[PDB]
Amino acid sequence: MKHGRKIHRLSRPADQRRALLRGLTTQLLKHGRIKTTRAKASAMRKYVDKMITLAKEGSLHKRRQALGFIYEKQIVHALFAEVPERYGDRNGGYTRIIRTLPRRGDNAPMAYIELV
Amino acid sequence: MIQPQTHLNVADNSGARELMCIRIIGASNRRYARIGDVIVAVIKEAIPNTPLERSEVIRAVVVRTCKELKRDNGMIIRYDDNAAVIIDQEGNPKGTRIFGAIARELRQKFAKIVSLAPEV
Amino acid sequence: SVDAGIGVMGTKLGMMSFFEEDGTVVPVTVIGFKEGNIVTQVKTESTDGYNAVQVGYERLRDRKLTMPERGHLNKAGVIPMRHLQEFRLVSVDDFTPSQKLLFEELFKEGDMVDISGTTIGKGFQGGIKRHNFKRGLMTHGSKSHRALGSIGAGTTPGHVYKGKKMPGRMGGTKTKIRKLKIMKIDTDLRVVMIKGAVPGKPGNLLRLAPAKIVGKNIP
Amino acid sequence: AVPKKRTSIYKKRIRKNIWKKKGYWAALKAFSLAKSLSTGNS
RNA sequence: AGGGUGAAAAGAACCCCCAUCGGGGAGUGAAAUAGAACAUGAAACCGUAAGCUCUCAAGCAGUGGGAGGGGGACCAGACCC
RNA sequence: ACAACUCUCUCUAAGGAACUCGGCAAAAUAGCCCCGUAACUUCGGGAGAAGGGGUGCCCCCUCACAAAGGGGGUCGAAGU
RNA sequence: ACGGUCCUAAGGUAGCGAAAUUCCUUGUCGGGUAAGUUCCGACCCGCACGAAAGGCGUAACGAUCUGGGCACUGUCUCGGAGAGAGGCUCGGUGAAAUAGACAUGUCUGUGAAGAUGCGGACUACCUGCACCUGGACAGAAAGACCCUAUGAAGCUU
RNA sequence: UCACAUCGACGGGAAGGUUUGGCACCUCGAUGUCGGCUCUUCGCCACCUGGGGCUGUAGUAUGUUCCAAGGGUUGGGCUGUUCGCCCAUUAAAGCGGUACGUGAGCUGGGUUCAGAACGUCGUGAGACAGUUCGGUCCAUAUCCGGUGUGGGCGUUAGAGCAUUGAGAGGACCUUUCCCUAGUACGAGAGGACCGGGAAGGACGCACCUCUGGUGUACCAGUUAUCGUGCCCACGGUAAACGCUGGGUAGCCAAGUGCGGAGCGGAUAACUGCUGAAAGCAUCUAAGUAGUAAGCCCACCCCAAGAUGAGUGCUCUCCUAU
RNA sequence: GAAGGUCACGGCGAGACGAGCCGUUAUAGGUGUCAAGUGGAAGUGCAGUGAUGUAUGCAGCUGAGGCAUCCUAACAGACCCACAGACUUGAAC
Repeated sequence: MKHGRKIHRLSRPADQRRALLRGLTTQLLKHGRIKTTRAKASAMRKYVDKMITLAKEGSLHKRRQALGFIYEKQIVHALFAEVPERYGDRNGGYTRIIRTLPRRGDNAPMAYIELV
Repeated sequence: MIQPQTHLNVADNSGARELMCIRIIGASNRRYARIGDVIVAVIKEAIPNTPLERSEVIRAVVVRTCKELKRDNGMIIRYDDNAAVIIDQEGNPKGTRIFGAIARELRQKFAKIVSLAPEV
Repeated sequence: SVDAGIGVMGTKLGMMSFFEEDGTVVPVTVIGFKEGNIVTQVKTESTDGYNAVQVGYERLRDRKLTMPERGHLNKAGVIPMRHLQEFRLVSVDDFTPSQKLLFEELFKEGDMVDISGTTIGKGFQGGIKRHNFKRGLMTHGSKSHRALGSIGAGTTPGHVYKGKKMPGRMGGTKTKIRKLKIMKIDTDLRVVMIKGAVPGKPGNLLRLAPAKIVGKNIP
Repeated sequence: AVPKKRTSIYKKRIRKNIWKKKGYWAALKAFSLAKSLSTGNS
């Protein structure tokens, strides 16, 4: 009965869950700050952090590993060039969750996610 | 894990080719019989000219099973077949030869079976 | 109620396969300990109406406790702790407060111990899983599958009987598993090795006290 | 399936007032957040 | 199926809330406790305010007895809740 | 959010109709090529009867067999 | 098989037969299964088959009925796990059938003979939410059965 | 041999309300008719399991009947069937009430609609508890009632801890084998009472170390096609895994542990001791002892809403705060 | 603003919601690492006409589990509550 089961569903099937996390991850990486729900945000910390971690070891292999993910070549080339300079010190936890006011037309709880 | 209506190969040369289980004996209200237990079976086919004809209710004892019996050692033992040996009544099987391979757990209650076995 | 010795608090730490020089493979629960099992209060026929000993467990920073509990433990002159549990005995003396309970010295192996503890919580669950009901047919057009079927009889009883088995919250409750072998007492590590299973996942409290057979208690 | 009579009065008041108390709880919580909005939060 | 602001549209210039709707002052009028959903405005039903009063109760809800409490700008062994 | 329960689905150790009014429902079979095909018959059928074997990928013989046919290799537990 | 005697227009020929006909009845016998009120073949005591309301056979064909086998499996032993759509919680919108009045316990007794409401006992703080359907002779349709009306209507001779 | 071990003719007297009736008292402005599934509960007129008397009781195994309703009372073949017969078992395969329990819980095989057929009855339309094939089973729970779970208030100053137990539930089931002992008994054949060990069955409580199922989270192969400019290498889709092959945690059992125990109390049938009424006798009128899976404590979970609101330890009582 | 309680904030082997329990400078996540799963990546070298094999390499990818470390979020803060306890008798310094 969900004992020791840890996975953020996002109300969806696995079709669309990975589709969400992927696209959200892309847009977040692109813009640098996004407004979304608390759950859509709080689930997203495994994948942004995984991809920044993936951008430490900039090698043929790891770029393809990341490039299967993002579905936008020119964002993932921004990383690898960017990351090791502006995150070289920081050891994990590259992501901040600020939290701001429910959405109007459904009392949906709301948040900001952006790079730290 | 042999139960009512299970088809069971015969591991000796009493003549019967294949059995079908119709009851467990010993420890009533038992769901199914694992290795060591005695069952009742109808013979579903035999070699033509043997004494044990087809369609006869007879006792057998289960020796090969697909459902891992366990030692206290910790070793477990599957087989690839569910097969019993046609017991006479109390003691030995009818044939004077047993095939396949069989476990040590059998030798406490069925001394004569592990006497005749090839590879125990 | 009246327990056959003084018990000892403890913590579950998973299961081990424990061998012996025969080669008997035995399943076992590793049980660890945390600061104390220190005696706290002693109750008497004199003042309190019965004989009993209260025993704390598990050390804390003393901000996480409340004033009253701080007082109750600081009266005994004892480390900050949660989980004061009692042990009602017939025997009363030699349990004066601020006295540590040596689990090593108070059991002595091959004992058969009775372990309580709160179980795994399975939430609100159905008639099948809860009370070992059977389910109805799957095909032959049965619109009943998993259910209670009928509840009661008819107009004569004219109501549902009290304690009629129904869907409800199964689990998260105390159950004494009693008579369990002590396989090994690790002097080094302060860790008791008990044969078999024990209520709850790794973490739970356990009230570890000796066999409570009817030739040990009160005729 | 179907109701035998109507609850009519007084009982329906008792039922509605708890629902309005849900509203009360929300009001308390929203009042609490306004002070949090004033000063700090980093 | 769906009539009745006023005698007279005199149907609300101006100000405030304010994107609208609508509202409060102002002004008109005998009256706006006649404001266009407008005249008299009963009951069910929905509230708001005050007096008393229920959380060991069992009840076709009243009735006879009536503890304790409250009155009505009108001093009662009277009367009412 | 990830309780019971219901539905639309996916899998299931050992057994294999013991279910049940009834194998209802589910499962299994399946394309092509080659071999093979019984009782009976109104001699047209039965018949795709039944039952078996081969199928992926690469490389070759052929003055004419829609990745043919045949020969040889190579990968997977598994080649419609 | 063979005769006697009565009645009748004449007394069932071939075939088939316990059947879509068989009441007695799970007829009896054999086959099929460890075990077969169903099934197959035979018997004939055909209650009450029978020759164009055809008789009896028949290859093929059947979303036809009815038995048996192989393969196959959650149909079952005996359940278990997981994915969706609900259910649950929050915000927005917002129905229904039902409803004498409802301050609406259990037991046994009573009574239009089966009571939350009547008698005696017992039990029971007040009030939500989730689940479950035993009762409210729960809801639904002035019983479609049965019978009545010197009711209605079809159909027959 | 002897009515009274075991049967009991001719006759007589009772209870029960499960059968088939009689009556027509409630219900025709509807209370759904059998059997099956699910889930109960209760009765004793006891199928087995506990404890007895008698026996035409040598023992074993019975027969009979007294106490006892705590527990249990299989899996199939045939039939719509309950019932019944049969196969294989087994400690045993108990019999009933609860609207022949339970359809606002399920099923629709049977029986009460329309179609169609056979036999028969009917001049005919049509008919026949005669037969055959085919034939739509509703529902979002107001209240009581139940299983859970909160909130309020109460408990007399307010709190945090620890418990006491009125009360209330769950569980106290059964199998062969071995020793006693081949002993007692019995001519032999066979084969105990009493008690102590054994490994199971069903049943419940808990767990995941082992064996596994699942495990759309994870890893691997592979079809089709599309995308990443192209090869390489990845991604999408093939409902709510494209299809397979593996699988940690969790959850699960077929897997692992544990359980049922008492030389405790009062009893039921029964066996007694002492002992009159009635110089004797007599288990009783005084008194008292053995003596059951039945009853009560004990085991295990809940529990002071136990308004009868218990008991203990400890903390806190300043001001606009 | 007492003791304490309730909210909020990060959670849970607790959970339908409430409830329960832990945490609020080792609670969850991340990062590091290690059990464990799966089975030998990519790139390149070499072998073969080629499908493919083969070495670098118990690899690579996972890691719901354990352990480490404040890198991120547990910020900001709110609400409730106090007369030392009506009343009567009798023992006691």
